Formats: sequence, structure tokens, C-alpha cells
Amino acid sequence: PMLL
Repeated sequence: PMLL
């Protein structure tokens, strides 16, 4: 997942 991407934590941006």
C-alpha cells in the first residue's frame, strides 16, 4: 500500500 502507499502512505503518501
